[PDB]
Amino acid sequence: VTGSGKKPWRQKGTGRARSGSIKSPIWRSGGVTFAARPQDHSQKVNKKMYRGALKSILSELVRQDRLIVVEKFSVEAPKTKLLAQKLKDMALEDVLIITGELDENLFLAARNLHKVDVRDATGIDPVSLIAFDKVVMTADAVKQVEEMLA
Amino acid sequence: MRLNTLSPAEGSKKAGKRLGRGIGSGLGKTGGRGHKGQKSRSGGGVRR
Amino acid sequence: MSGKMTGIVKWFNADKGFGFITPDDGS
Amino acid sequence: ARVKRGVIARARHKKILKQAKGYYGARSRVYRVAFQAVIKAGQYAYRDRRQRKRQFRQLWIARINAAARQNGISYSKFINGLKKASVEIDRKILADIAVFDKVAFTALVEKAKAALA
Amino acid sequence: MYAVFQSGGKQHRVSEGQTVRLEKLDIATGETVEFAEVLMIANGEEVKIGVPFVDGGVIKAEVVAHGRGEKVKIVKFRRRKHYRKQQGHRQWFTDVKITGISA
Amino acid sequence: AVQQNKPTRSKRGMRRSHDALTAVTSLSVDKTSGEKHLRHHITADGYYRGRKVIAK
Amino acid sequence: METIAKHRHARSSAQKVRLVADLIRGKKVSQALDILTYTNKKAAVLVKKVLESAIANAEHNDGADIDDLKVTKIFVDEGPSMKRIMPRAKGRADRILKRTSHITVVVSDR
Amino acid sequence: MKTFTAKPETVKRDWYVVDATGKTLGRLATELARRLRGKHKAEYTPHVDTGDYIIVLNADKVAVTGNKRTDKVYYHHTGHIGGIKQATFEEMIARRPERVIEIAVKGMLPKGPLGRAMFRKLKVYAGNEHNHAAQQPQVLDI
RNA sequence: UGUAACGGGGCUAAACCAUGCACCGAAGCUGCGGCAGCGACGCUUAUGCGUUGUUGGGUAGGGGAGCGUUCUGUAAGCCUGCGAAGGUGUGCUGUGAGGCAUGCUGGAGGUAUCAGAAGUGCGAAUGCUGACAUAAGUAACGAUAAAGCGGGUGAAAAGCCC
RNA sequence: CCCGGCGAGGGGAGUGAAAAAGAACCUGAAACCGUGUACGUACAAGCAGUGGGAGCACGCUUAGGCGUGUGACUGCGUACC
Ligand SMILES: [Mg+2]
Ligand SMILES: [Mg+2]
Ligand SMILES: [Mg+2]
Ligand SMILES: [Mg+2]
Ligand SMILES: [Mg+2]
Ligand SMILES: [Mg+2]
Ligand SMILES: [Mg+2]
Ligand SMILES: [Mg+2]
Ligand SMILES: [Mg+2]
Ligand SMILES: [Mg+2]
Ligand SMILES: [Mg+2]
Ligand SMILES: [Mg+2]
Ligand SMILES: [Mg+2]
Ligand SMILES: [Mg+2]
Ligand SMILES: [Mg+2]
Ligand SMILES: [Mg+2]
Ligand SMILES: [Mg+2]
Ligand SMILES: [Mg+2]
Ligand SMILES: [Mg+2]
Ligand SMILES: [Mg+2]
Ligand SMILES: [Mg+2]
Ligand SMILES: [Mg+2]
Ligand SMILES: [Mg+2]
Ligand SMILES: [Mg+2]
Ligand SMILES: [Mg+2]
Ligand SMILES: [Mg+2]
Ligand SMILES: [Mg+2]
Ligand SMILES: [Mg+2]
Ligand SMILES: [Mg+2]
Ligand SMILES: [Mg+2]
Ligand SMILES: [Mg+2]
Ligand SMILES: [Mg+2]
Ligand SMILES: [Mg+2]
Ligand SMILES: [Mg+2]
Ligand SMILES: [Mg+2]
Ligand SMILES: [Mg+2]
Ligand SMILES: [Mg+2]
Ligand SMILES: [Mg+2]
Ligand SMILES: [Mg+2]
Ligand SMILES: [Mg+2]
Ligand SMILES: [Mg+2]
Ligand SMILES: [Mg+2]
Ligand SMILES: [Mg+2]
Ligand SMILES: [Mg+2]
Ligand SMILES: [Mg+2]
Ligand SMILES: [Mg+2]
Ligand SMILES: [Mg+2]
Ligand SMILES: [Mg+2]
Repeated sequence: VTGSGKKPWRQKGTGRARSGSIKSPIWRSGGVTFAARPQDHSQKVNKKMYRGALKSILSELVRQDRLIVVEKFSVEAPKTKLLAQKLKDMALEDVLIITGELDENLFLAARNLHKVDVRDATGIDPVSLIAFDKVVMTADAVKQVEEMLA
Repeated sequence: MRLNTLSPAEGSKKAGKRLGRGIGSGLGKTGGRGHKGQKSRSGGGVRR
Repeated sequence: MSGKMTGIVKWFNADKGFGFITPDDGS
Repeated sequence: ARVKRGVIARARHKKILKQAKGYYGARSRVYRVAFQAVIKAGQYAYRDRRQRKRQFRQLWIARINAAARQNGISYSKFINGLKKASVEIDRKILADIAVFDKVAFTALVEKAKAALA
Repeated sequence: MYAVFQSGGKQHRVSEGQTVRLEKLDIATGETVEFAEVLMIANGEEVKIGVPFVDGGVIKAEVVAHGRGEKVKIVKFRRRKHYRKQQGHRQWFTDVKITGISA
Repeated sequence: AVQQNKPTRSKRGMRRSHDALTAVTSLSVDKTSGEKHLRHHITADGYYRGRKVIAK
Repeated sequence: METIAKHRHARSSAQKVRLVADLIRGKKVSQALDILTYTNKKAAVLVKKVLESAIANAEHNDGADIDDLKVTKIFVDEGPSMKRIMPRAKGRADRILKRTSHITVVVSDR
Repeated sequence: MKTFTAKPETVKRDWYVVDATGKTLGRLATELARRLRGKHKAEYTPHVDTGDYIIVLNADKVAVTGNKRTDKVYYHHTGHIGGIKQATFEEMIARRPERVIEIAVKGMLPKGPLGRAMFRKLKVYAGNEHNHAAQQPQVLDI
């Protein structure tokens, strides 16, 4: 705290309470007693625990029928109108779309829709596999996920 | 299985002591430290 | 005025008090 | 995060200050005095739930002793008569009869005297 | 006419058509109880005193309602010893209504 | 020479019980100008007991 | 028909004014004006000028006869206290309070 | 139900005349304080005056046992610093004899406003006569 | 300092001794109802369900289980100008921390559940800051060089001007 | 427009969704100070309450009597840290 390290009054003689610093955390415009620092909240997860979790929730999405597998999922031109038409034809609104390739027209056509997210098979995460209502996997993306996860 | 259906295992998370928040908490005014020692002092204690 | 209050506190204690007023050493 | 605690401390003080209605002075206005007074009132209430049962028994007994001496027998002879006559009427009811139905109290006295003779 | 009977560990002077708050019974809210162990029946200088209870006497009552009493606050406080407790309590009861005193 | 407990507002009101003002009972009326004045005082216009004792 | 007049921020203490205001509570206004006329306090000047304003407001804005009017409510509230520093001996300072008031006169026929 | 309480409006009180000739002081006084309190009535209530008006006469002919006629001492204090005073029984009988009965009963009565109200019903007279014939008092032997 | 060495009144028993029967008398014991803990036992556990005993004063202190607050996700969801938060009442409810509903004010935000993180709960620290009391309408109004009157101005003159 | 000192301040009128949004201006808690109503209080002694409890006033109501406010008297009772 910006201040001076001078006693605001002497120790005794006056009728007031003892005080040593105006920066005291009991004063107005004093310091914080346990003032915070920038800290890293990242936790370690073991690798086998991460894969155990993914194998658990992918098994659960199967048991809950929240997993849809298709051979191919492409949009011709990078248009969100085409993607929304295709998902309406699939009867899908809140969906994660995993593709074993890098499809740029699909990324661009899915960038404006907040109900829809498009990932690579490498870039899958458990919280997104849960936060989305349906998950559409290309069969190639299945082959890559099964290979990564043994 | 959603983010509002998860719950951890039993006995995994224990609450943790919070000293100096009332009589009912048990850890009252002194907070497990007794009265008027060196050990009750802030930073007090003897070395190894 | 708490600035004229600054005067108040800053120096109605810096007046310093005179002292005890009974010549008594309880000795 | 900085939890600001004005709402909680206000409602916590008003729960006490509502309990302190009727009290004199700062006991109904000031939390420091009122809380100190509400606790004592809970202490007295705990105590006087026990003392109620003493004080009414004392009242009942004094009324039975009066009505029995009106019929010419003491309390200690009258309870002993009703024990020896096996009459298990408690002395709330005996004080009630001693007030409202003096004939039945007289009949109880004559039953107790016959139990003593 | 009145009568005296035991219920709930305590006794009740009661005439007909009265509503009496008793200690909690295991009886439904419309059924009929019968207190056979009656202690005293007075019928206007026609008393009879139960030596251990009146033999032929019975009190026929109808269960009106169950319920819980008023909340009471239990406060324990040991001064200057850093101790207090709080405890509320509501006591179950059962209001009955006397259908009739069968002498 | 100073108190040890704060005196209540009840004692404050009881001390102020005698600090009430007494209203003037009745104003005398001049017989000539018919205006009101204090008994035994001159009027605002300068009359007293009828006569004009001072011009203004 | 009630008619209100207020002198807010009256430079005087409420305790000093309530002595005067208690004289004319419930009185007819001709009697209250004579009492305040022959009361020697400064608060009588204040509360008389307020009663005169309430009368004229009741007559102008509400169509009321002056002879039937009557002081039904009168009360003095505490105003803002301007605060000054008065120096004392040995360098000690005292903050004096310079009290104000809110005079309110309600007049009506009832 | 609730336990009956007497009410000061519906309560009835009676009048009794006691002759205090030859009777023992304290054994008289405890029966007087019993009947001023109302502990002879089934409608006794601690906070209610249910007792009876009592006229005590021939108060100067009350008797005490032992040497208490010359040895019982009635102390009091005037408030002033030397103001301890002292009177014996036979001095109080010659000087003001009603006080003896009044003091004994006041000591056997409760302390408080109600006990003082109970004492207001005690009406002692040194002689054998009273002006309270209008209240049709009954006799009582204690 | 005042009886002042029965608690007092008062007592010649209303004192003492002996014997006896009564009764009063505690939060003790019993009765009725309710809660919870630990053990048995049986079930067939939803791993708790009957019965059963027994336990339940408690500082330092150890252990166990919870309430509420702010923030993040759930939540581009839900509630909300047909009135949010907040403020003030009332009623109900839970063993408690607390909770719910609603009247008035207010006039735009709030947030279930399940998890997560804490600047997470104040009556005291001759605690810090602000506001308001108290004494109290009291003391005082600063050299004991001194004022009085007329007229004027003015809403108003002991204090201004002549 | 009016009272007022060609004042302060206020009552109206008017604006505005709203002026108990009027510049001492969002919401406006508490302490503190008041006005009004009900009850109690001037023979009465103490942590100011609690248990009982009369009466009075006020609401509901099938009068059933419950509530609510006050609280004469009375048993017990010497704040917190
Ligand atoms: Mg230095
Ligand atoms: Mg600053
Ligand atoms: Mg700071
Ligand atoms: Mg790694
Ligand atoms: Mg310490
Ligand atoms: Mg030590
Ligand atoms: Mg130690
Ligand atoms: Mg240190
Ligand atoms: Mg915040
Ligand atoms: Mg209040
Ligand atoms: Mg002190
Ligand atoms: Mg005065
Ligand atoms: Mg100087
Ligand atoms: Mg006593
Ligand atoms: Mg002496
Ligand atoms: Mg013996
Ligand atoms: Mg017994
Ligand atoms: Mg008992
Ligand atoms: Mg027990
Ligand atoms: Mg049991
Ligand atoms: Mg125990
Ligand atoms: Mg325990
Ligand atoms: Mg402990
Ligand atoms: Mg509303
Ligand atoms: Mg918020
Ligand atoms: Mg709210
Ligand atoms: Mg609201
Ligand atoms: Mg949120
Ligand atoms: Mg903190
Ligand atoms: Mg605080
Ligand atoms: Mg503390
Ligand atoms: Mg402090
Ligand atoms: Mg003052
Ligand atoms: Mg003084
Ligand atoms: Mg003086
Ligand atoms: Mg002076
Ligand atoms: Mg001067
Ligand atoms: Mg002049
Ligand atoms: Mg001068
Ligand atoms: Mg103006
Ligand atoms: Mg302001
Ligand atoms: Mg706004
Ligand atoms: Mg505002
Ligand atoms: Mg307020
Ligand atoms: Mg009176
Ligand atoms: Mg009186
Ligand atoms: Mg006193
Ligand atoms: Mg009660």
